Amino acid sequence: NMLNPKYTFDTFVIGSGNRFAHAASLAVAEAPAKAYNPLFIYGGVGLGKTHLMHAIGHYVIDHNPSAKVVYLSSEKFTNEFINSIRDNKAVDFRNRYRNVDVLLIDDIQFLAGKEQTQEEFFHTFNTLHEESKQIVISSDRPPKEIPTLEDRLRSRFEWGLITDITPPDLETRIAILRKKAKAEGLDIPNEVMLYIANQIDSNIRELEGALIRVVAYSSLINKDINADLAAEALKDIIPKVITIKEIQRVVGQQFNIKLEDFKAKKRTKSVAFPRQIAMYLSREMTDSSLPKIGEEFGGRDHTTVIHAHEKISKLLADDEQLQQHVKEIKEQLK
Amino acid sequence: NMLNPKYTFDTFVIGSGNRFAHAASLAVAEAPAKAYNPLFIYGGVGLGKTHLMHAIGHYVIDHNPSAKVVYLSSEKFTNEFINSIRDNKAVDFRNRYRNVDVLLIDDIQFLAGKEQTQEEFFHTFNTLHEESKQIVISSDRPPKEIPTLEDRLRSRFEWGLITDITPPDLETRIAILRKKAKAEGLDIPNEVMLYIANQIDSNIRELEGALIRVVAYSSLINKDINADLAAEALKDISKPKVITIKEIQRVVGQQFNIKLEDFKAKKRTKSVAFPRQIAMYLSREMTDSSLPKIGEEFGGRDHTTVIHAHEKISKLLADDEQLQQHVKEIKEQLK
Amino acid sequence: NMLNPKYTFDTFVIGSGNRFAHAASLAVAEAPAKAYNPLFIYGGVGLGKTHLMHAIGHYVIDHNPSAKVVYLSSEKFTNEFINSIRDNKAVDFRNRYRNVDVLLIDDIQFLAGKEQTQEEFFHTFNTLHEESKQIVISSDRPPKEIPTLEDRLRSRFEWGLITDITPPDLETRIAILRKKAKAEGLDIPNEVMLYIANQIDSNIRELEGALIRVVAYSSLINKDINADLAAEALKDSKPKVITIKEIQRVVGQQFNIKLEDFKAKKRTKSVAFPRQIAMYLSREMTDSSLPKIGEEFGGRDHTTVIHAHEKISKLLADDEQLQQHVKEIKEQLK
DNA sequence: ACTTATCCACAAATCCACAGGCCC
DNA sequence: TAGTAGAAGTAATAGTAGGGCCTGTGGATTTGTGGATAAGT
Ligand SMILES: Nc1ncnc2c1ncn2[C@@H]1O[C@H](COP(=O)(O)OP(=O)(O)OP(=O)(O)O)[C@@H](O)[C@H]1O
Ligand SMILES: Nc1ncnc2c1ncn2[C@@H]1O[C@H](COP(=O)(O)OP(=O)(O)OP(=O)(O)O)[C@@H](O)[C@H]1O
Ligand SMILES: Nc1ncnc2c1ncn2[C@@H]1O[C@H](COP(=O)(O)OP(=O)(O)OP(=O)(O)O)[C@@H](O)[C@H]1O
Ligand SMILES: [Mg+2]
Ligand SMILES: [Mg+2]
Ligand SMILES: [Mg+2]
Repeated sequence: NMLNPKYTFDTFVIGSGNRFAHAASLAVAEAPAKAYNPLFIYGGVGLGKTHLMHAIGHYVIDHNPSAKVVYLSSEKFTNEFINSIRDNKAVDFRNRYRNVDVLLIDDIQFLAGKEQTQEEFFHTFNTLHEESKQIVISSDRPPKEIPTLEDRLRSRFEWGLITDITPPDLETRIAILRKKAKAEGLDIPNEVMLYIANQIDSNIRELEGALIRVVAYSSLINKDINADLAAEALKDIIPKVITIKEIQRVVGQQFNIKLEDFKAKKRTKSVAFPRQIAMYLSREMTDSSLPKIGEEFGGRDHTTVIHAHEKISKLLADDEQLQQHVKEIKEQLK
Repeated sequence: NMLNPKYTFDTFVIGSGNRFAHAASLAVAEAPAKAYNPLFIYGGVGLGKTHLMHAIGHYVIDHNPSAKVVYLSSEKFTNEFINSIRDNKAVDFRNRYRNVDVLLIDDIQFLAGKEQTQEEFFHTFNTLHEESKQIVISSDRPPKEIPTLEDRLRSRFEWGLITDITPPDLETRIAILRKKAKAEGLDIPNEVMLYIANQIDSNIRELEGALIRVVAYSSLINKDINADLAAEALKDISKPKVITIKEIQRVVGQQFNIKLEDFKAKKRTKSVAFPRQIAMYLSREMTDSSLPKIGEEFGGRDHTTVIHAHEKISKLLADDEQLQQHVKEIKEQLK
Repeated sequence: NMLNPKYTFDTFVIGSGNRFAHAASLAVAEAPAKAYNPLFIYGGVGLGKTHLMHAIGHYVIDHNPSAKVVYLSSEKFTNEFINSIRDNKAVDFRNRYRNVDVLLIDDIQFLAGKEQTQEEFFHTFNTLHEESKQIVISSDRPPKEIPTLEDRLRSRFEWGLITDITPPDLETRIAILRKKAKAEGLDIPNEVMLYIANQIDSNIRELEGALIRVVAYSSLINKDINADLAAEALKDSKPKVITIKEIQRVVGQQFNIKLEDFKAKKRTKSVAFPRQIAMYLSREMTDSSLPKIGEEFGGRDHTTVIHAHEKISKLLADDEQLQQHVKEIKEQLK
């Protein structure tokens, strides 16, 4: 059907960032339409939302062959809705999508900006919840911050349980890697898994891609996977914390001035202008507080910091090659 | 069909710079949607990405006549998408591009700056991957550095297997010359191909152009192909070593027996300044960096000092054949 | 149509400096899209490139009346492309220029700098090449020295065969003056033949212009053509085009500075004063654009030329010597 | 003690993306 | 057996990439010019 055999509760590795979502989803799977009817789950990219939805559908269909579970995306929903109302066959669209025992609608944020598709989904939600049919909704952002969503639809989103998924930590990253390797059926040393999980922490997808690249490169070189071969396979794939000290050093380097005279009390232009540019960069790049940066600037007052920042912003608002130099400095810092 | 009969896995030549991509493409063509469902090949220009895409298409079509293999470039995708939007046949566009066993989309970087087409390709990718359909994506730079690409699409690109093509080796350039000569069915002595391969190193396209020009000039003059005729034909036709300041000061320090760190020292002695003055001269002569940067590389020395040293060295070499010879030797060493 | 019938494969003669291009073009005409599919003819002005392109078009259309052969200059291509974008007829533009059997594009050099049209020409090239169509391109310089040409388009240009056109020699001039004499059906003495052959060598357009002048003089004088009449006709009535190269070479002759260093980034006063003088003179007596002057002089900005002209005007508004020298050089170049 | 080579402040020729007005 | 004259109809999408440049101030910026300064002789 429309579900994924690889996406099930057994393949899901439970961790700190997905324990709550997993438990809520498992409750919904065990007691459809009776425990948490409007379930809403949101998170980042490559975190397990569609995996969890397919696991819910798999569990319900496995335990209840007389269950009409339908998984779909928001894009497919709008496509089918508009096609139906263009073909003048809307009655069949309604008949299909109001009689589902479980509705697993995905990436609901796509509905933002489509007023009539939002209205049709609103009526679909009302009809499905009025008859005790399970509703699971997935998003990338909490329902509050989905734009162009009406109060009615948002309030239906918020009626039941709302969960969240957080990026995974090291232990569960290594656990996911071990599970994927064991499912594939190859023995990989634990040092390789630790190496990969350390040097790629973005989501499942780049982690899986790194594992696939390691395996493919090792198979090509017909050598057993080790830490050095994994390093060579991931040489071409592999952010830094910005530091006020590093910013000052860089700016002083470009603008022909030493390091010890940043805290000097000299008011010469040739030193003040690079210092003002460096402090403007620190203000508009780092989250460091104004008292802290002033302390790093030899105890300069917040009023003086304000005046220098405003002067630099206004002066840059009239020219472009200072912006070019700032862009070059930022590229160097990256 | 839309595929090239010239591009095939047979006509492709395995080199050290493309063995990985050839193996990945061959495995994908042997087992579509079952080995590496999203496959992402990136590299330089004229390096053999469309060759591999057409080769995969040919293999899949030949080994499965009933499979729908569709090859297109990014600009064709955008043109057809926008045309469908204007003509209200977007349903036809979706039904055409969401129901293919194998999709082969070329030069995906062109989508940078096309937000609606990026969304449409995102959804097409999602549908094809859900339905266990093979997707092959081509580009010149990895998805990390394609600008204005949504993180969802980037994460999809990074999901499967990403492989790269690197510029060809001398041996494989000679092999490509041999293969092309055999394909067009005339014989060329080995030294001519060796000369062409040594002289031309950018990508396959310039190599093919050089071979075509040599063959055509030989046919025109009605004389047999040799090294002198090849040179005459190619009269007007493995890396550009970009200079760097650390290299130039390393060369001058090895020439005049001064350590690296002392280059940033404040000493004003003659035996220190004169190498530094000629370093200023050669830096301004060769590199495109500003005199602010030339003062950066010596720990913040003034552009005025740099230019004063420059004109001093110019005046010196105006009457110093020994200095001219030394600077020429420095140029030869750095080149 | 758009093809000049004066140029045809019959009236072109195998010269010493153009036999290679003639043979390549003839092979292309005999076997379109099969022999040398991307054809690239680079050479000086008035040497036979347009003649060869028109001959190729004539041959292909004659031996295949159903073939779609289109010839155009790059100016027309750019203008049509821009107007298609402006009027939202870009679909019609693409339909016109991607479904032709043979395309003959003229003067590809000045596309240098005009971006977004060398991407549409890139896509047109790729469409024609993949659909097994024929492309002929004309230029005044080898592709490796066409400025601001993206590496992909450069590789596309160099993928094919490159033909060098050399200025004609004595025998070629003699042959084509015989050709024009047979074309226009008048008889001239061998003395005038040799005269016009050997004492006139800039380009064959100049040769034809001298022919026209001699014919007009003979018709006006109502006397038989002879060496004395030819010499009297060619003693000197033409407004010379004030070119940037002429201006800069006059400036260099007057100031003792070479020409190649004008491309150098060096901007000492002794060479910057002649540079800004040349910029002001070009702005004064050239209809050419300041960005074109900058590109011919190192790819500099138009605002640079504007500032140089403003500074020169300010200087001449105060110093009489500068005005006198400017008047002297203007009279010299006039 | 002075003058000479060297480093730094300062002003001007130059070059950048950027506002605008055609006008197609 | 040879058979008549039939009306009043809805609520509806999501939607693209794009042209140089003729001009033209504003302002950085990257230097040369001049001045300030240590030293060494
Ligand atoms: N905890 C986990 N354990 C195992 N696999 C996981 C886990 N979290 C995510 N994954 C992997 O995520 C992959 C795909 O991610 P998924 O589609 O579930 O997330 P998503 O990007 O949030 O979803 P969506 O498609 O709704 O945008 C699956 O193949 C699955 O193996
Ligand atoms: N081993 C090889 N690798 C690459 N190209 C080869 C090889 N052997 C022959 N060629 C020829 O050299 C040309 C270079 O490949 P290709 O044209 O695909 O470069 P590309 O820049 O990747 O193409 P595109 O720009 O369309 O992506 C091909 O047209 C091909 O016919
Ligand atoms: N080598 C030549 N021999 C004889 N005639 C020539 C030669 N070159 C140019 N001509 C004459 O010039 C005319 C047009 O060709 P020409 O070389 O002027 O094209 P062109 O200058 O390249 O034009 P464009 O710059 O528009 O491409 C022809 O009618 C031809 O008589
Ligand atoms: Mg989702
Ligand atoms: Mg490609
Ligand atoms: Mg021309």
